[PDB]
Amino acid sequence: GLAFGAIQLDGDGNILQYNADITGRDPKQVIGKNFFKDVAPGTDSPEFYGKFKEGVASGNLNTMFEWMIPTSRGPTKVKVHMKKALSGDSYWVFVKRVK
Amino acid sequence: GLAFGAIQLDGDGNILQYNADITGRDPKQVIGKNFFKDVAPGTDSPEFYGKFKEGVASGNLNTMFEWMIPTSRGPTKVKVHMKKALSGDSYWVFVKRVK
Repeated sequence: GLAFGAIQLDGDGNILQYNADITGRDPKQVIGKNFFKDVAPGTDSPEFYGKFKEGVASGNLNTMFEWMIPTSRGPTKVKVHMKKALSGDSYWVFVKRVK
Repeated sequence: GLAFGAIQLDGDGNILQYNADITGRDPKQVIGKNFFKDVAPGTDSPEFYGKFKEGVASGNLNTMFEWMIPTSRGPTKVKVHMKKALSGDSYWVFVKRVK
């Protein structure tokens, strides 16, 4: 069988999206990028990325903390929950605004 | 506003999928990979990748050709149409089985 019916590529040939029933979509164009180092660089620190690596390495990631997003108009507090997925080898980061 | 509600990461912190209304999904886990060099290496040749680079470089990609997929049970012929997207800077590869 054919894996894809239509594949969307950038000018370098890298896959953006595809149709196969099955669709790959990435409206923010972040899939494959590193969350800590590329997409949300404020998280690239021992207080966030550090806790992620610890939980991955221990095999038991389940940590919750508050996080400040500095802005031009003052910091915004969010609640972060990082947790290993219940099925398979992957991890979820949940972000919710506090109050 | 918050860009993501839930982000799925691999053990290295690379983004697999996300929820934001907006969802990023990649069931084949190929977004961000190179179509010609990683995902479909048989296309990494002047007869396919070469035509893609030509059309991207010329600014007018619109080429159609037949392509053979060797298998353990004999080759399968497909029809390939590569075309620049009508809106924005991206390119579509369409693959259809011949007859």
